[PDB]
Amino acid sequence: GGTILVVTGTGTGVGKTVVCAALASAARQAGIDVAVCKPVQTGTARGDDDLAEVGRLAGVTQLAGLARYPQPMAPAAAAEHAGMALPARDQIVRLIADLDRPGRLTLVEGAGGLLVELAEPGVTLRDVAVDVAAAALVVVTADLGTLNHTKLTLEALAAQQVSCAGLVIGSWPDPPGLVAASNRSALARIAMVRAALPAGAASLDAGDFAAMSAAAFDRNWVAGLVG
Amino acid sequence: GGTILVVTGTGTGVGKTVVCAALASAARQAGIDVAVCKPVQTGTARGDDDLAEVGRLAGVTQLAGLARYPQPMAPAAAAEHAGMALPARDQIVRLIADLDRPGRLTLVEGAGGLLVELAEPGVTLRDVAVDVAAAALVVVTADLGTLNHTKLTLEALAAQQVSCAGLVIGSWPDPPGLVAASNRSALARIAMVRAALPAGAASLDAGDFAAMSAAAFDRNWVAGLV
Ligand SMILES: Nc1ccn([C@H]2C[C@H](O)[C@@H](CO)O2)c(=O)n1
Ligand SMILES: Nc1ccn([C@H]2C[C@H](O)[C@@H](CO)O2)c(=O)n1
Repeated sequence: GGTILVVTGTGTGVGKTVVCAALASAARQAGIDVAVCKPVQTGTARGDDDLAEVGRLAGVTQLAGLARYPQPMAPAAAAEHAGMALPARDQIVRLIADLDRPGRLTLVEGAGGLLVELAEPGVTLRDVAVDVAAAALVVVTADLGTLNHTKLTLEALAAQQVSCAGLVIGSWPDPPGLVAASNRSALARIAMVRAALPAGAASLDAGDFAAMSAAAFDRNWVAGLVG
Repeated sequence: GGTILVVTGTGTGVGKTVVCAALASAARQAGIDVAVCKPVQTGTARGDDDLAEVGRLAGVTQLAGLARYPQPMAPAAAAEHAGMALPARDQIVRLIADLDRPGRLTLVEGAGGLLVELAEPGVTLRDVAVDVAAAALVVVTADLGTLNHTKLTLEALAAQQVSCAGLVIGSWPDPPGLVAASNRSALARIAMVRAALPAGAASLDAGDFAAMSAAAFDRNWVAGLV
């Protein structure tokens, strides 16, 4: 098959959706075919739709969803509130496998955190990554407390032998404060920092976003993602 | 000896120092001798030297610390920026052991989160918890993302066989809201929820904070700590 990458965050609201789009844009521009998969989407009643956002910002059209829940809560609670159930583990793995093919980069966007329950019982994005032999791209902040959260996530990945594809600082302030710069240097000693996306990237139009995305990642790294 | 109990958070700003104070205040009202050790703290020239806050709210007098950095950063970064190394694993552990005595609950308050580098090289509060044979009490939010962070912390505790003495919701909002109501229930399915402390408790005077604290914890669990 191709290259499957799960995109997860140290926490909720760290810019993970925008990272998926930036990476998708950079990969499309290197001539890589990109599919983006969101197995579990919550907060639809509030208008949350990360697949749609990825399409808006990066012009990706191969966008695969599965479970959508109205309330902006953790999937287990959002499902319970709507009188629905969570998807089965193999339903998630099947959705990803249908997209996977040679020369394609498939991004699997988690639902707010590596150990959030996506399927019963206690099945997480980490178990999914094991099933489909995916590495994990970890989206992080530059603020106080990021080093603990990142190290917590990276330890959890290694515990099931899920390779870490690297870190992305989801939102990098201009200008960088004293705390941010120090945290960035510390983040780079823990794992590779593939990119630090400028804040407000979600406001750029299709041209500026594509340009932002192209400059943000190392070309050699993106091209090296799929044969 | 007595009971050594580390108090760690899932992040910064979750109410951990207020929780340390509340447990101390509850344990004091149960007739238990309490010491609070915060080996390293940061962001002092910014907001509160945390040992003093525990004294103010809880009246603890055995307050032990080794290092204070003014920058609001994790210890390693604050010490890097200061040009002044962290304490050593040995002094942190010896400091704590020398506080430990029968009939005494010694609370050890981490700086930030469990895997924050506390003493060089790369010694974390998790390491310290092993060397002093202490269980870990985990302070968590009720907000979105607490289940991820709690599960991650409990996994990091178990990976070095550090027992978990339960969870405290550091700040319980009013009114709760849908997520917080849900997370409180979900948290109880991962571990024992020892207490949920009302938001704004840091502003209480000593008598009100002591009343809150006695009501917040189960008397039987507190008394059983020692
Ligand atoms: N580089 C970034 C990262 C995030 N965001 C926005 C998008 C979301 O609305 C919120 C994080 O979820 O912040 C942005 O504009 N630019
Ligand atoms: N139950 C609580 C927990 C925390 N805080 C305060 C203490 C700190 O000032 C801030 C949390 O970092 O909020 C509070 O007032 N009541």
